[PDB]
Amino acid sequence: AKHPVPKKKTSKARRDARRSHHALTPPILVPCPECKAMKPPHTVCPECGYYAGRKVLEV
Amino acid sequence: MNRGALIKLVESRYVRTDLPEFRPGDTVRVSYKVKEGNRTRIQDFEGIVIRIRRNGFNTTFTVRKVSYGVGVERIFPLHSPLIQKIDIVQRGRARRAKLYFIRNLSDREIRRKLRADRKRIDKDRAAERAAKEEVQK
Amino acid sequence: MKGILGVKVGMTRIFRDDRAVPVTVILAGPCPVVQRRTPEKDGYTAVQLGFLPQNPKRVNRPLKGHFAKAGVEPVRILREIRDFNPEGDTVTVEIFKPGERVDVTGTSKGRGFAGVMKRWNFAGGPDSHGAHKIHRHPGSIGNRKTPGRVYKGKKMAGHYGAERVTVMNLEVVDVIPEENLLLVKGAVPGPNGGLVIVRETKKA
Amino acid sequence: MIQPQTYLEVADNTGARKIMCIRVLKGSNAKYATVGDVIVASVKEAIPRGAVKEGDVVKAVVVRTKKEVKRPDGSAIRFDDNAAVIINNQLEPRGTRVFGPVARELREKGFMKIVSLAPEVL
Amino acid sequence: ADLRIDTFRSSGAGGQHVNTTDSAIRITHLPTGIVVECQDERSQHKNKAKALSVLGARIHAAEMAKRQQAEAS
Amino acid sequence: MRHLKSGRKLNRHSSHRLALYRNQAKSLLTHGRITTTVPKAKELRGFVDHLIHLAKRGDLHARRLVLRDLQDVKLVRKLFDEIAPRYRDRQGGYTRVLKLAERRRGDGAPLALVELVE
RNA sequence: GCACCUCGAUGUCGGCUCGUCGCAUCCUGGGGCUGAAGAAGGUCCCAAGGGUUGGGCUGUUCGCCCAUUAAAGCGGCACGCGAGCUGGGUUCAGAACGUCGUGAGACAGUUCGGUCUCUAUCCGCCACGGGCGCAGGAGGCUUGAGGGGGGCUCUUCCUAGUACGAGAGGACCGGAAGGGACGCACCUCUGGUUUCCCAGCUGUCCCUCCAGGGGCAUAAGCUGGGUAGCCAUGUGCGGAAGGGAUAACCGCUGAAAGCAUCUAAGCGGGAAGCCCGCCCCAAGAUGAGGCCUCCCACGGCGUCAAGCCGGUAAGGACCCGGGAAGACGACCCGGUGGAUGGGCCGGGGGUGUAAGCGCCGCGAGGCGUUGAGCCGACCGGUCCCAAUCGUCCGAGGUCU
RNA sequence: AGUGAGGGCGCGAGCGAUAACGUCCGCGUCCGAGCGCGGGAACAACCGAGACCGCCAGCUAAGGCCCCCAAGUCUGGGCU
Ligand SMILES: [Mg+2]
Ligand SMILES: [Mg+2]
Ligand SMILES: [Mg+2]
Ligand SMILES: [Mg+2]
Ligand SMILES: [Mg+2]
Ligand SMILES: [Mg+2]
Ligand SMILES: [Mg+2]
Ligand SMILES: [Mg+2]
Ligand SMILES: [Mg+2]
Ligand SMILES: [Mg+2]
Ligand SMILES: [Mg+2]
Ligand SMILES: [Mg+2]
Ligand SMILES: [Mg+2]
Ligand SMILES: [Mg+2]
Ligand SMILES: [Mg+2]
Ligand SMILES: [Mg+2]
Ligand SMILES: [Mg+2]
Ligand SMILES: [Mg+2]
Ligand SMILES: [Mg+2]
Ligand SMILES: [Mg+2]
Ligand SMILES: [Mg+2]
Ligand SMILES: [Mg+2]
Ligand SMILES: [Mg+2]
Ligand SMILES: [Mg+2]
Ligand SMILES: [Mg+2]
Ligand SMILES: [Mg+2]
Ligand SMILES: [Mg+2]
Ligand SMILES: [Mg+2]
Ligand SMILES: [Mg+2]
Ligand SMILES: [Mg+2]
Ligand SMILES: [Mg+2]
Ligand SMILES: [Mg+2]
Ligand SMILES: [Mg+2]
Ligand SMILES: [Mg+2]
Ligand SMILES: [Mg+2]
Ligand SMILES: [Mg+2]
Ligand SMILES: [Mg+2]
Ligand SMILES: [Mg+2]
Ligand SMILES: [Mg+2]
Ligand SMILES: [Mg+2]
Ligand SMILES: [Mg+2]
Ligand SMILES: [Mg+2]
Ligand SMILES: [Mg+2]
Ligand SMILES: [Mg+2]
Ligand SMILES: [Mg+2]
Ligand SMILES: [Mg+2]
Ligand SMILES: [Mg+2]
Ligand SMILES: [Mg+2]
Ligand SMILES: [Mg+2]
Ligand SMILES: [Mg+2]
Ligand SMILES: [Mg+2]
Ligand SMILES: [Mg+2]
Ligand SMILES: [Mg+2]
Ligand SMILES: [Mg+2]
Ligand SMILES: [Mg+2]
Ligand SMILES: [Mg+2]
Ligand SMILES: [Mg+2]
Ligand SMILES: [Mg+2]
Ligand SMILES: [Mg+2]
Ligand SMILES: [Mg+2]
Ligand SMILES: [Mg+2]
Ligand SMILES: [Mg+2]
Ligand SMILES: [Mg+2]
Ligand SMILES: [Mg+2]
Ligand SMILES: [Mg+2]
Ligand SMILES: [Mg+2]
Ligand SMILES: [Mg+2]
Ligand SMILES: [Mg+2]
Ligand SMILES: [Mg+2]
Ligand SMILES: [Mg+2]
Ligand SMILES: [Mg+2]
Ligand SMILES: [Mg+2]
Ligand SMILES: [Mg+2]
Ligand SMILES: [Mg+2]
Ligand SMILES: [Mg+2]
Ligand SMILES: [Mg+2]
Ligand SMILES: [Mg+2]
Ligand SMILES: [Mg+2]
Ligand SMILES: [Mg+2]
Ligand SMILES: [Mg+2]
Ligand SMILES: [Mg+2]
Ligand SMILES: [Mg+2]
Ligand SMILES: [Mg+2]
Ligand SMILES: [Mg+2]
Ligand SMILES: [Mg+2]
Ligand SMILES: [Mg+2]
Ligand SMILES: [Mg+2]
Ligand SMILES: [Mg+2]
Ligand SMILES: [Mg+2]
Ligand SMILES: [Mg+2]
Ligand SMILES: [Mg+2]
Ligand SMILES: [Mg+2]
Ligand SMILES: [Mg+2]
Ligand SMILES: [Mg+2]
Ligand SMILES: [Zn+2]
Repeated sequence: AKHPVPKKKTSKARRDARRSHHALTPPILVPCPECKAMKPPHTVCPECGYYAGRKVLEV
Repeated sequence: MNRGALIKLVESRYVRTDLPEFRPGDTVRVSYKVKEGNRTRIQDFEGIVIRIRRNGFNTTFTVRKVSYGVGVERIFPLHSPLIQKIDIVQRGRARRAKLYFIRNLSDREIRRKLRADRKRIDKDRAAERAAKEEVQK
Repeated sequence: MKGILGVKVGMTRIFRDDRAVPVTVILAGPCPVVQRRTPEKDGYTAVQLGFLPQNPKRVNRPLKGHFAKAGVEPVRILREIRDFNPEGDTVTVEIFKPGERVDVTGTSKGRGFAGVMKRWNFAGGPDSHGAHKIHRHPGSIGNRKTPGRVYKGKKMAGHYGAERVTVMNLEVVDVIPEENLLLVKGAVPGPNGGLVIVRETKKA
Repeated sequence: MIQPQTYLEVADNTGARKIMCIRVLKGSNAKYATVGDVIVASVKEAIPRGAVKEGDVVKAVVVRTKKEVKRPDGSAIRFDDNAAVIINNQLEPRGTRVFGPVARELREKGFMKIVSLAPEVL
Repeated sequence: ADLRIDTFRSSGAGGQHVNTTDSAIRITHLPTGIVVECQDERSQHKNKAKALSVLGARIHAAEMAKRQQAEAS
Repeated sequence: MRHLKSGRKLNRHSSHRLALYRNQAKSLLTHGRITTTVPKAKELRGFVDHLIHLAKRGDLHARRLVLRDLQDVKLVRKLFDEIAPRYRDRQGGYTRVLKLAERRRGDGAPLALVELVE
């Protein structure tokens, strides 16, 4: 290695140009069939601990 | 669509049955069909079977044989048409599936290490002699 | 240019005239036609062949409509055997006689991001004699201030395999029309389950 | 498999005992020699008053390998050593006897004399 | 016409010059077979000069030995 | 490459990853329900499955087999004498996993629970 | 030679790795002449498509030699390639010989030793996605402009011991077979690996004393084996045939120039080369192509915005179970009208006779129960467990 | 005060090889300082020409006038 190094300060444009893809996607939620409070899908509801219309997690 | 059975199905037409069971350590004698120049003939290769790699129709085995100072191993496809017969010369009590170690052993040592398998010998000369009995006339 | 779709089921040797022969088996028929290309309506000749029945409980309106015109229940997939126009409404394994030579196309196995050694069979460095961390490296890729660049198609590391590759002039060994199978002397690309095209060879 | 620098027992009475291969002839750049192929080899030791001397550059034909050779019939065969047999340019065997079995491959290759003298083809 | 002259990089010391300068010489006198190398001084030319000089001297004493093994013989 | 290979690595070596599957088993069995990371859970479900299914065999050999991992004679008793006969009618699938909504703060690890069924 | 760029640095030889171009061609292809009988060989002409070995010596380039070979071509690319490696050589400090010098020291004289720098911003290059476009919207299937890949070659045999030749020798053309090297794919064979699939073993600590086991000795303690997968040493297959236009060259017809001339009109033959053909990429081919099939009236009006809105269509996306797909994305299958994964069962396969008990031996042990027990992937089966339930986007088609 | 590294081109000499974008003198020229403008594709010094500032006016220079690209696919006569 002879220690490579940026030849020119990246332009303010070309900087953000890179960060084009960095913006994040919102979470994916569903209404819980029980409370209708929001939950991520395929997971056990934090509010009531109901899944597959059955009780599991105590909360 | 059991592709497995499909393959094994293809094989079935090439499957033999006429062959005796045997394990490593047993000493056997394959009569092989060979071709000297143009003609066909049978050549007997007799030695200790040192390995068997089972795999359905595609199963095969290796026989080891000293021959005029030179040790020779030979690998036979179990279901080949070029095998007229397989005679069991003497059954032996091995201890592992691959007898490779006897590649480096004095005959006195091979002898002591691979002793005769009394059970499978006794049961063999008990049965088959029981089969000689049943088919009376 | 006769042809047929199928699935590489597996390999296994067989025996013939006291010779062993490596054989890859291929489940071929049946293949119903779905649409026939014609210069008048398509600019060229070919046939859209279907293969493997689809669950109508998965088919959609555009596909079902296509299938209806051809007058044939749903099928898994379609591929075109170019310049081949069959008289039957179904192409069977029967089209190949034991003896014929065939070309088999199949999507190769997928090595993923592969090193230059596995891909292009580069020599790599030495495993010893002072080699500072280049034991599998591609080494030099160019010159100096002329050309002052790397040419296109420089052999380099990337994705290897998982691509269309046709193996040429393979011997049809056998046909099991009752099982719709097909035996082939040699080795066919892709994994035991892959899609394949068997086709009449283009060698003389 | 027998590349250059490979040693081999001589399988005959040429007086040679062990020769080292220096070139496999089958080809303009072939990697390895096998049963039936011919190699130019050098004599690395020999017995007194033998025919060939020690250090003679000679030709020989490989009659036995430790690397098992396949056969069209699906079978294969492997010996316990790498052995060969000294021959002249006309490819006649230089000795008169040959000890230890040889591979049936030799016959096909048209080495008819060597095959006969050998006490067993395999 | 019957000389074969080769040039190549000299051996031993010289810095970068010795590394990038086919200064050494070798002349092969095809008829007889005698060969002289020379990597004395830094100029290739001067080395050819020396080599061409010794080459002459070596052919001469070859013909001198020849005319002796003829005269005495 | 990796083609057609079962079983996870979980950034542990052999010596380790094994003790994991054990102490994870020993905990699951003594508590009936535990919470672990998603992939750690999906491995574990198969493990206790063969163990339990083994205890359904009830014999001393099988018992000595499960003992190899669980080590605790006391726990093993509970597995045979109380856990297993509850599962006599069921064939395979003694374990339930379920993903949890809350990942854990310190590293955004997606969580899940693993439990024995009724 | 000059001293024009670079002394606020353009790292110098050889090797290795990777090559790419030139043709003044080493080989193979075609051809003229020959002091060419034939087999050869010489020289010249065309031809750069591919090919162009392995070792001994030396740091060596060069070169010599060994064994082959169709041949072991020569050059350009900062005498290609040190932000790709090497560091033997050269070119620091140590030290020594010869040598020069009173000397300190010095040497295109030699000898032994001697720090080669983890992070790529831009171009370039290999791969892979996100956006948008494709002047209705979708699902499939395609066309091939353009581009890439490949392109080698020997030996034996037949023809035929024929033409040729005093003889020894020994063909053209046409047909056959077996090779080497290289490329692609593959795992049936052969053969490796197979981090816990089975077994054996030492020491030690532990459980529970015996027995049976467990941790550790590597990040497998060691050893003997080992499926699936990934693989070469293993297996198949490729270079072609063929068509067309040609090079040197060979001819026909034929003036200018009554004859003759392959050429100036015109025509035929003619290469491993060119264009096709074979394989692969390919409609960002913005020149955005084509076929099949599916979807529907805008719902309020937007004044000028040739659309501003918003539930739907055909369909797509999310999420989840996964995958010989894969770094991530992507791609592929599946999601209860389901066998996608896990478990379980079966088969296959590996290991090679479990534990327990009985028997024999003082005992180490042996023998029987027993091909037992254990049994990861491969091939299947089975709703026991897990893909619950759900959410979002998406036409309503501008003009002559 | 500055300058006392000059350079190119033409011409006349020496050196050099009747080589060098070589060197060294003499006469001249321009660049230097006119890398401002037009031509010569691009181009310090070759051709035209010395830019005080403005203009959507005009004539010419060199070099051009088929399209990129301003102006004749101009006329008359030859050669290739
Ligand atoms: Mg993103
Ligand atoms: Mg024997
Ligand atoms: Mg019997
Ligand atoms: Mg009986
Ligand atoms: Mg489809
Ligand atoms: Mg290679
Ligand atoms: Mg490789
Ligand atoms: Mg080093
Ligand atoms: Mg499957
Ligand atoms: Mg011998
Ligand atoms: Mg090779
Ligand atoms: Mg000697
Ligand atoms: Mg044979
Ligand atoms: Mg003799
Ligand atoms: Mg012969
Ligand atoms: Mg012979
Ligand atoms: Mg004999
Ligand atoms: Mg030279
Ligand atoms: Mg001579
Ligand atoms: Mg980590
Ligand atoms: Mg177990
Ligand atoms: Mg939390
Ligand atoms: Mg000057
Ligand atoms: Mg410059
Ligand atoms: Mg420079
Ligand atoms: Mg090179
Ligand atoms: Mg010759
Ligand atoms: Mg020549
Ligand atoms: Mg000449
Ligand atoms: Mg040596
Ligand atoms: Mg050396
Ligand atoms: Mg030295
Ligand atoms: Mg030749
Ligand atoms: Mg030669
Ligand atoms: Mg030569
Ligand atoms: Mg040479
Ligand atoms: Mg060169
Ligand atoms: Mg040294
Ligand atoms: Mg030095
Ligand atoms: Mg230095
Ligand atoms: Mg220096
Ligand atoms: Mg020194
Ligand atoms: Mg002095
Ligand atoms: Mg002195
Ligand atoms: Mg004095
Ligand atoms: Mg010198
Ligand atoms: Mg030194
Ligand atoms: Mg670090
Ligand atoms: Mg479109
Ligand atoms: Mg499109
Ligand atoms: Mg094309
Ligand atoms: Mg092309
Ligand atoms: Mg004759
Ligand atoms: Mg004739
Ligand atoms: Mg003759
Ligand atoms: Mg386990
Ligand atoms: Mg104990
Ligand atoms: Mg024990
Ligand atoms: Mg395996
Ligand atoms: Mg290979
Ligand atoms: Mg081939
Ligand atoms: Mg032909
Ligand atoms: Mg042609
Ligand atoms: Mg022409
Ligand atoms: Mg011409
Ligand atoms: Mg003529
Ligand atoms: Mg002609
Ligand atoms: Mg004429
Ligand atoms: Mg005439
Ligand atoms: Mg006439
Ligand atoms: Mg013509
Ligand atoms: Mg053309
Ligand atoms: Mg085509
Ligand atoms: Mg395509
Ligand atoms: Mg389209
Ligand atoms: Mg309205
Ligand atoms: Mg208004
Ligand atoms: Mg998914
Ligand atoms: Mg069972
Ligand atoms: Mg078994
Ligand atoms: Mg045990
Ligand atoms: Mg089983
Ligand atoms: Mg497991
Ligand atoms: Mg399992
Ligand atoms: Mg599985
Ligand atoms: Mg002054
Ligand atoms: Mg003059
Ligand atoms: Mg002025
Ligand atoms: Mg100045
Ligand atoms: Mg000017
Ligand atoms: Mg200027
Ligand atoms: Mg003019
Ligand atoms: Mg004018
Ligand atoms: Mg007139
Ligand atoms: Zn709720």
